[PDB]
Amino acid sequence: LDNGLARTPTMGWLHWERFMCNLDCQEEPDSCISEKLFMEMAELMVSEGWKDAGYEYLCIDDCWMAPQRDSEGRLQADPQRFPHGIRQLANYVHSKGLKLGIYADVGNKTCAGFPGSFGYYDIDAQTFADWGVDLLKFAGCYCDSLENLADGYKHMSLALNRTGRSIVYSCEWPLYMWPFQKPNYTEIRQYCNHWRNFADIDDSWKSIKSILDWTSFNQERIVDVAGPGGWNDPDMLVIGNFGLSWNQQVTQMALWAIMAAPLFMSNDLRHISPQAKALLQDKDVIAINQDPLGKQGYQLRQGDNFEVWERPLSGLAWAVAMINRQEIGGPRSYTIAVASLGKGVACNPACFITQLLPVKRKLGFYEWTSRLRSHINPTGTVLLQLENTMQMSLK
Amino acid sequence: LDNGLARTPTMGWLHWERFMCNLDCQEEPDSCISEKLFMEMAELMVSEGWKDAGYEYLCIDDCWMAPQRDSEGRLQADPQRFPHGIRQLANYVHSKGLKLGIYADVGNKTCAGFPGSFGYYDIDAQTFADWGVDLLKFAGCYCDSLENLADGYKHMSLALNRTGRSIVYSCEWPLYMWPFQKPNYTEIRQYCNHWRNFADIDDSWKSIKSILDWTSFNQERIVDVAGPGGWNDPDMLVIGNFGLSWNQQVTQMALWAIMAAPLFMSNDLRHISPQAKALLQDKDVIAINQDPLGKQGYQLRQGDNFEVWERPLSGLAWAVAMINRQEIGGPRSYTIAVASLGKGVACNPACFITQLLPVKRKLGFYEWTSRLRSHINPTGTVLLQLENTMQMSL
Ligand SMILES: *[C@@H]1O[C@H](CO)[C@@H](O[C@@H]2O[C@H](CO)[C@@H](O[C@@H]3O[C@H](CO)[C@@H](O)[C@H](O[C@H]4O[C@H](CO)[C@@H](O)[C@H](O)[C@@H]4O)[C@@H]3O)[C@H](O)[C@H]2NC(C)=O)[C@H](O)[C@H]1NC(C)=O
Ligand SMILES: *[C@@H]1O[C@H](CO)[C@@H](O[C@@H]2O[C@H](CO)[C@@H](O[C@@H]3O[C@H](CO)[C@@H](O)[C@H](O[C@H]4O[C@H](CO)[C@@H](O)[C@H](O)[C@@H]4O)[C@@H]3O)[C@H](O)[C@H]2NC(C)=O)[C@H](O)[C@H]1NC(C)=O
Ligand SMILES: *[C@@H]1O[C@H](CO)[C@@H](O[C@@H]2O[C@H](CO)[C@@H](O)[C@H](O)[C@H]2NC(C)=O)[C@H](O)[C@H]1NC(C)=O
Ligand SMILES: OC[C@H]1O[C@H](OC[C@H]2O[C@H](O)[C@H](O)[C@@H](O)[C@@H]2O)[C@H](O)[C@@H](O)[C@H]1O
Ligand SMILES: OC[C@H]1O[C@H](OC[C@H]2O[C@H](O)[C@H](O)[C@@H](O)[C@@H]2O)[C@H](O)[C@@H](O)[C@H]1O
Ligand SMILES: *[C@@H]1O[C@H](CO)[C@@H](O)[C@H](O)[C@H]1NC(C)=O
Ligand SMILES: *[C@@H]1O[C@H](CO)[C@@H](O)[C@H](O)[C@H]1NC(C)=O
Ligand SMILES: *[C@@H]1O[C@H](CO)[C@@H](O)[C@H](O)[C@H]1NC(C)=O
Repeated sequence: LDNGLARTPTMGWLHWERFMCNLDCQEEPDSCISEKLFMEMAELMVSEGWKDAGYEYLCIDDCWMAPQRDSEGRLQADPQRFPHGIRQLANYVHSKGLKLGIYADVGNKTCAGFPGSFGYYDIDAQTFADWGVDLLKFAGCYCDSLENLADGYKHMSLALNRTGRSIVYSCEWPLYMWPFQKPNYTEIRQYCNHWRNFADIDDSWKSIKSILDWTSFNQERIVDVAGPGGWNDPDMLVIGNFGLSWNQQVTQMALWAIMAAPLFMSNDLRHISPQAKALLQDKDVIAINQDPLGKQGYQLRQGDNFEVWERPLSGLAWAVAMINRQEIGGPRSYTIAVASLGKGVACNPACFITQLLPVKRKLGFYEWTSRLRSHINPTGTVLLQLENTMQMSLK
Repeated sequence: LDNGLARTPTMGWLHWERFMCNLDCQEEPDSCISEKLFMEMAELMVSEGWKDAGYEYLCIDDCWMAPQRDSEGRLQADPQRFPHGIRQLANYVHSKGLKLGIYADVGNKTCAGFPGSFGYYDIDAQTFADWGVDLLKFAGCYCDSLENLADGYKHMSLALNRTGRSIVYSCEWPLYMWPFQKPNYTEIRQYCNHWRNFADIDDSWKSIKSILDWTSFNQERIVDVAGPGGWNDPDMLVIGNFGLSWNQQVTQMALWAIMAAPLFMSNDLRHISPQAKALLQDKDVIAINQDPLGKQGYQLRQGDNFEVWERPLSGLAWAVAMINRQEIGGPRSYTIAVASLGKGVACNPACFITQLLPVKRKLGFYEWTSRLRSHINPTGTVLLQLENTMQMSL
């Protein structure tokens, strides 16, 4: 979407995976979907270095709305969970140097059953803009046809544009066309800053594998369409929660960087381990994700339960991820000819290789004809950055 | 099996899940299947308190033997990787106060392709006993018929007995019987100290779930057959490796205790986190697994992506495990009437409840009519011990 936004993948925090649709503030006030939850996350995004690392969008997902629209046909924030309203929340978030995301649905209801935006696109867009909303995640539940789906996504895009406010537009458009209708990504990209292609992530390694396998399976269709202003969205980072081993967390962080994915954490910033914090704030890995060239990576090869992915970067550099998909045994040796990497230009005549994950380590100079040996933990990933030696010497 | 062994579930260490069939001592000397690997694990089993916690059997799995039998038809320790032989290794292990486990296969080959024991049951049994072997894991690969399968497991059982040496007998009989017909567990119990029922575990939450779901689905067939001398074997503990979140590791430890499972760790004792060590060595959880009554637990109820399991213990006590199977969101509250637990006798007229996992905490006294509320992490388990107040006052 040509709105000057998402020139690199959007980074922030989104409540959904970790907090879901918890409406019980009586029994669980510290985990219910409430203004207090978001104000606390906003404070910690500043104080715990998240904003500094690049995470700037504090985003509300489903279940913020009151059951009905007001007498002027406007969406309402829930009166008891958001008693001070969205505007005051937006002001609070802005005072921290952060941006606010909100959620709506193209159909008659949100996925959780609250008011949908169909028939109210213009009113809702103007409502969000006036509040100072900076991002909209627009979901595709409760839509009677694919024609109405597409039209609704386009209408809301134009309506947001007409407000004159810069608002990141995140769409679930192509997801709802799966598996029989092939999305027109040229069209989707014209209207959206990012788009969900695949089913919801959850707190499991199985879901991460499924997203990676569906991405690589469809990579010819989707990789080249991504770029500054329009990204493939493989869903939230779930690092720091309950269902992932350390190696699986490393794999998600590495691969979301390779995929030029928007980076929306869904976790509890009040209760997150130092290790998970350090991984999510990894300066070098975020720099790969945020690479200005904005070319999405891809799976180069797979076999013997190993996967090699790579991403072209600015300065003729490359990021390379090697995944051990064998879920038994110990750290497993993997050897690759560097000549196979980066279309055969990355290490011609030579490259300098730095390992970034699971630990940072300068590996040295590798000539065009040489081989690279790594040991990779089961379900883990080794992430490397390759610099072509001619680029290095030249200023 | 009535050999006086495995009166409580066997505890030890087994190489397979972590080290597999690594034969490359040239490129990977620290992880190849070699005498040095087992000697190092033996030292650490003592020095790091594993033996003291109850882990006493140091077990060799597949890929210890040479490609061929010797001219006397004996299995041979691989000459490059076990140059000093198994006898010397057994002597070394015994000197540490530990017991040695070894591996063979009922069919023509082991699963990795090494010589199988078919046609050699007596020779192999005598070979093992002479060496000082204390446990045999007997796998079911490359067996052409169900008759040869059953007869082979029976033959080896009797052959080990005939040596006069006490040897724990671990069988894959029901597992290899399953793809064809329901096993006869009465017969299996007669011949085996423990038996593998289900597919191999690996370093994944997926495999743990599959084992639990298979066990709970088939619990009517298998729970009551287990007891002192003969246990259901849901495979190795994989805590301390690569593929499990902390919550998933807690779940495995808790449920292997509920299930009265043999506890064979498969991990690298040279490189194990303090957290994983403390869980695997948890004295209260091990005491549940090792409960002298030896009655296997079971799934009590299931629904709303929660599972409740319980195990009767000696002295009118109960272990209760609550699993959160919802793999999204946060810690989820689960409430149960205590009158539903322990067939309604656990907390009549009251019980004292202590949480053991994920952290140890006394919860208090609960009347028969009361409800217990717990918050459980996604893929995690809360493990409780219930003590009846009648028993406490006595
Ligand atoms: C509503 O829709 C309209 C029409 O699509 C949209 O107008 C577009 O806005 C973008 C972004 O502001 C314009 O793109 C800019 O064009 C100018 C002149 O060519 C450039 O100088 C800009 O360069 C930026 O990006 C560079 C890197 O690529 C940076 O180095 C530099 O610093 C600049 O930031 C940029 O390319 C685009 O021209 C218009 N399109 C048209 C046809 O008018 C408008 O923004 C939308 N409004 C809202 C509120 O959404
Ligand atoms: C080869 O197979 C034979 C026959 O299957 C097997 O002989 C059996 O050994 C067991 C265990 O030693 C015997 O059971 C014991 O019998 C004695 C005497 O009657 C009892 O004292 C024991 O009672 C309990 O008390 C012990 C407390 O110290 C406990 O340790 C024990 O587990 C009991 O709870 C016990 O019942 C059994 O009598 C024989 N069976 C026959 C038919 O002789 C033999 O052990 C096998 N040999 C090898 C080397 O494996
Ligand atoms: C996918 O959508 C794009 C954009 O709507 C289509 O490309 C346009 O095609 C129309 C004619 O139908 C032309 O007027 C425009 O010039 C095209 N725009 C661009 C930017 O290419 C494209 O035809 C669609 N692809 C398919 C196969 O349906
Ligand atoms: O309600 C917010 C939710 O909306 C979308 O997901 C809808 C449903 O998708 C799957 O069926 C999933 O199993 C359910 O949990 C969920 O209700 C959206 O894709 C999500 O990201 C989220 O915003
Ligand atoms: O070779 C030792 C091994 O033997 C048995 O497992 C054989 C194979 O079973 C499955 O196909 C599995 O996927 C493989 O990893 C495995 O090699 C036995 O059940 C194992 O415990 C182990 O002893
Ligand atoms: C919403 O419901 C109305 C009335 O049933 C229907 O006409 C309309 O097409 C629906 N909108 C969508 C996008 O499903
Ligand atoms: C082993 O192979 C021989 C020769 O093919 C065969 O007679 C025998 O039945 C096999 N044994 C088993 C148990 O598979
Ligand atoms: C199991 O085998 C035993 C022989 O040890 C036999 O007595 C028994 O009838 C079998 N069980 C059933 C119910 O088929």
